[PDB]
Amino acid sequence: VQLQESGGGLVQAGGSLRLSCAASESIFRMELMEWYHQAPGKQRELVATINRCGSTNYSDSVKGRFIISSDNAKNSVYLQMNSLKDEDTAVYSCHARTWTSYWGRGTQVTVSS
Amino acid sequence: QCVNLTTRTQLPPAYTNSFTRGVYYPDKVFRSSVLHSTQDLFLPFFSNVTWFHAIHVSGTNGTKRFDNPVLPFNDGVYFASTEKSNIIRGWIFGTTLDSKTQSLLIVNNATNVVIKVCEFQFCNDPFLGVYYHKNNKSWMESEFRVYSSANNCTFEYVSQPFLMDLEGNFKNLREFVFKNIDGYFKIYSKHTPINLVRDLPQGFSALEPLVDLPIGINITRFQTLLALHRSYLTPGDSSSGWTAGAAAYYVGYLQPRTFLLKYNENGTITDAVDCALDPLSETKCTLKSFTVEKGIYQTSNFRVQPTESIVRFPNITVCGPKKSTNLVKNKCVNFNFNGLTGTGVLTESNKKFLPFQQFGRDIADTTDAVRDPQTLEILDITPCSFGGVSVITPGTNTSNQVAVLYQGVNCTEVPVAIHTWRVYSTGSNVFQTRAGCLIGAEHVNNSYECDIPIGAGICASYQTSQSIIAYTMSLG
Amino acid sequence: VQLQESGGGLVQPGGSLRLSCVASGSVTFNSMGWYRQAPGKQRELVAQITAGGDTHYADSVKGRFTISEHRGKNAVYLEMHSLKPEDTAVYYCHLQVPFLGGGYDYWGQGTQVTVSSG
Amino acid sequence: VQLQESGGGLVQPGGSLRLSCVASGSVTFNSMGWYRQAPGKQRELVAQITAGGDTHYADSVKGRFTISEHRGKNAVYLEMHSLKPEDTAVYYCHLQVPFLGGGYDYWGQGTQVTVSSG
Ligand SMILES: *[C@@H]1O[C@H](CO)[C@@H](O)[C@H](O)[C@H]1NC(C)=O
Ligand SMILES: *[C@@H]1O[C@H](CO)[C@@H](O)[C@H](O)[C@H]1NC(C)=O
Ligand SMILES: *[C@@H]1O[C@H](CO)[C@@H](O)[C@H](O)[C@H]1NC(C)=O
Ligand SMILES: *[C@@H]1O[C@H](CO)[C@@H](O)[C@H](O)[C@H]1NC(C)=O
Ligand SMILES: *[C@@H]1O[C@H](CO)[C@@H](O)[C@H](O)[C@H]1NC(C)=O
Ligand SMILES: *[C@@H]1O[C@H](CO)[C@@H](O)[C@H](O)[C@H]1NC(C)=O
Ligand SMILES: *[C@@H]1O[C@H](CO)[C@@H](O)[C@H](O)[C@H]1NC(C)=O
Ligand SMILES: *[C@@H]1O[C@H](CO)[C@@H](O)[C@H](O)[C@H]1NC(C)=O
Ligand SMILES: *[C@@H]1O[C@H](CO)[C@@H](O)[C@H](O)[C@H]1NC(C)=O
Ligand SMILES: *[C@@H]1O[C@H](CO)[C@@H](O)[C@H](O)[C@H]1NC(C)=O
Ligand SMILES: *[C@@H]1O[C@H](CO)[C@@H](O)[C@H](O)[C@H]1NC(C)=O
Repeated sequence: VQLQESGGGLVQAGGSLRLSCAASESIFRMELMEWYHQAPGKQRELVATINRCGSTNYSDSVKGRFIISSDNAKNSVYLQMNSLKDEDTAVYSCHARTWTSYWGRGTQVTVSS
Repeated sequence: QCVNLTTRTQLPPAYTNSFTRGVYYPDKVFRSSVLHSTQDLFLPFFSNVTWFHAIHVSGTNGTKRFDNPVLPFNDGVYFASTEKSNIIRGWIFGTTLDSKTQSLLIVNNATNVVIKVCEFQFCNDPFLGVYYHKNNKSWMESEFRVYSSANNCTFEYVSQPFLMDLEGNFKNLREFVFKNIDGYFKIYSKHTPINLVRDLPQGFSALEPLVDLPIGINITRFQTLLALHRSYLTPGDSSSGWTAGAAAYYVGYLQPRTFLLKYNENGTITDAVDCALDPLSETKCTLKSFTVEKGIYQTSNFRVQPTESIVRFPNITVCGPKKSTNLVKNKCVNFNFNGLTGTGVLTESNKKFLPFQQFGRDIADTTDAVRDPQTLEILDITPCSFGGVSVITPGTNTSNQVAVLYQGVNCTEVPVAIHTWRVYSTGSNVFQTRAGCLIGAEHVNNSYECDIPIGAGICASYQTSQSIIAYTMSLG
Repeated sequence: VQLQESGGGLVQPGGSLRLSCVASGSVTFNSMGWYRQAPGKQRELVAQITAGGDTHYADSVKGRFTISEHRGKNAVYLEMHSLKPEDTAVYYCHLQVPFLGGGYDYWGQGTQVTVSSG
Repeated sequence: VQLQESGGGLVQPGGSLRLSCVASGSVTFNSMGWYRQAPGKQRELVAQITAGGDTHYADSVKGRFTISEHRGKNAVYLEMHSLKPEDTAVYYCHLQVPFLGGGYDYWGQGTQVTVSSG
């Protein structure tokens, strides 16, 4: 329920952090799920996406720093951030679309620079 | 005899899910160019199967150990094996796997295949050896260490000679759907060649029956026999086995479900649709087609079930006065007041019964009010809610997202009263209408000429936040 | 049947309680009665309230029992206080429904109350 | 149950016969064999046909038995000539449905052929 995330807060530039959007409904029945972010004063933008088969995509400002993964032992989709810069300060939200779309409330991530 | 290996250590296994696998021919008829709805034991679509590596390296050093734990057996087992050197060899079935209860055995012995049902004394770690060395001529000398002894066997079988293992990515898939019904051992089986894989891939393969065994024994538990490429007396670390047990096997458990199977012209099952997986899949099953056009369709009926049954005879006396346990109100329960039985929600009523009256009936067909024997508080009963369920969809081949309209009910009771698919009732997407409750569609203030008529002046449409929106119809 | 009346809790000497006549609906009456009876002895007249307001009381229950009526829920209350072991009995409330001039009161519905230190 | 069988009858030495394993449908196999068995002796292989085209004959059936196949009718046939009294037996078709590296031949069904002068 709630597809809730557990991770975020204040980080130092060049640090690392883990996000653990975890679901009670089975991870494999999702058939597509992603992470977006809303920047302060800026409209929401997609971070990364993974579908059921295994295809994985990111936006231009995403590749090379943090990748997406999902370990099939506790149903969850992982996005570990590496070497954050100040401009990644935003609210991160995880979305999973079964026969209807399901949403979490996201988490604040702020980099100190 | 038997040989003791090391402890299995109860390793935490990875899991994978079987994307549309393991449907077999249920009946024994020839059907061509038909869509048939079959109710039987099948592996559910997109269900989690548990996968064991044959030989796991608890360390990269070469610390290699078998993974052949004993596993349950409830109404059939879908067993898949992806492997390239016949490392898996057979299975034992039974209830206790000892001398107390009869046990069934299928195994490949080197080249032949043997099936038995006896009082085998299975130990704890059955294995079949196949080692070699370049000097002399060994070429998989083998050890057969499955059972200690067998007595008064009833069913016997042997086949003909064949070939053995090799002293390279063409891993083969072998699938079986072992089920035991009416004292039989229906073994549905199918082999397929695949290459360039690491796990079981997504695909479709109808499974054809292979043999029925008249066995008639009680079956609850089963194991798996694994071919060892080593010897416990001189156990090697690495390269002794087959690439650290890359060959592996997956187990899933069947459930009683309803499927829609698409027999093409040739009689070969090509596609299947699992009714109880989605609203859309139920719509397909009710319309008896694989594609559905735009509109709303009434699939099934949602009914609140009574939670617990209560009684209320306690007049207080004469004969044998009984008790009633407790009394619950504002809750849809099964009630028996002085022998009047029914289901409903009981509520406190402001009607004033005359002193000599017991029950009332304002509708002339159902007693809408009743007087409680213990305390003279007068309770009116209201039937538990119900209504049709309509699935609002755009074109099936435009998008697979649908919305669900529970007709003629408020949805402070929908997620719990009914027991299939689950809603989870996200706060924003449970918009309430006059015609019922809408699940899976958002609200938009804008007005448009309305596509799909929902009711009471509300219509829904598709926009690329859920993709389906509901709004108030505009006249132009 | 008509009306109904039961329930009440055990008490110890010197305690207090408020017996209540279960609201059975609107019924015509002129005098609500409260009788008390214990095994081995006859029923005795305890507390009488008249529709006008007359309050008849036995000599043994003077200054300890208060009888009142509430017409909103149509129930007559007996507050019993300064209790002694002589109150160990069953209490019965009788109605007043006129019959042929008056008859068939409704005391059949009762409550058991015992006043003891243990 | 799969395959079915029929055909074959009593003959006289020096004659000819066309034994047939009636094909029950398109099935996948590699080694399709004809077997014989007479009472008092074990069941020995008569002949075998492989998918590729290798045809294996026993020693005693050289120059007198020939195995053929028809993919269109999917059936396997045995032209057996040079009848001898020793050829009396029940004949079988052992199949090669691939099971777990090979197994489950379907030879349980037989066909009776007796070679005698009377
Ligand atoms: C499938 O895997 C999840 C974890 O990935 C586990 O919690 C669940 O119990 C599994 N389902 C079955 C049917 O084993
Ligand atoms: C093998 O070891 C286990 C564990 O100590 C023991 O219970 C079992 O009896 C042993 N088996 C034999 C045949 O010695
Ligand atoms: C054996 O493997 C472990 C990890 O599995 C590793 O830490 C260790 O260094 C290895 N030792 C040797 C001798 O390979
Ligand atoms: C395998 O075991 C069966 C058991 O009866 C036996 O008949 C067969 O000859 C064995 N084969 C080999 C190669 O040991
Ligand atoms: C060599 O192989 C033969 C099998 O023909 C066996 O009888 C013999 O015992 C073997 N000798 C050794 C030393 O392994
Ligand atoms: C087989 O043997 C077991 C004990 O060895 C015995 O209990 C059982 O009755 C036997 N079965 C038959 C059919 O006689
Ligand atoms: C099989 O055995 C179990 C106990 O191990 C028992 O509960 C069950 O009823 C048995 N099945 C039958 C069909 O008797
Ligand atoms: C039916 O099967 C045969 C053989 O597998 C194939 O040649 C034929 O094309 C199939 N029918 C259709 C319509 O493809
Ligand atoms: C179905 O798909 C075809 C092409 O794949 C497309 O042209 C058509 O518009 C789709 N159906 C609907 C109702 O849009
Ligand atoms: C359900 O909705 C109706 C709509 O008018 C409302 O009257 C009713 O109070 C609601 N029920 C609950 C339990 O909120
Ligand atoms: C827009 O919709 C919201 C609810 O989604 C509603 O509260 C608001 O009144 C609407 N605006 C107008 C102008 O009707």
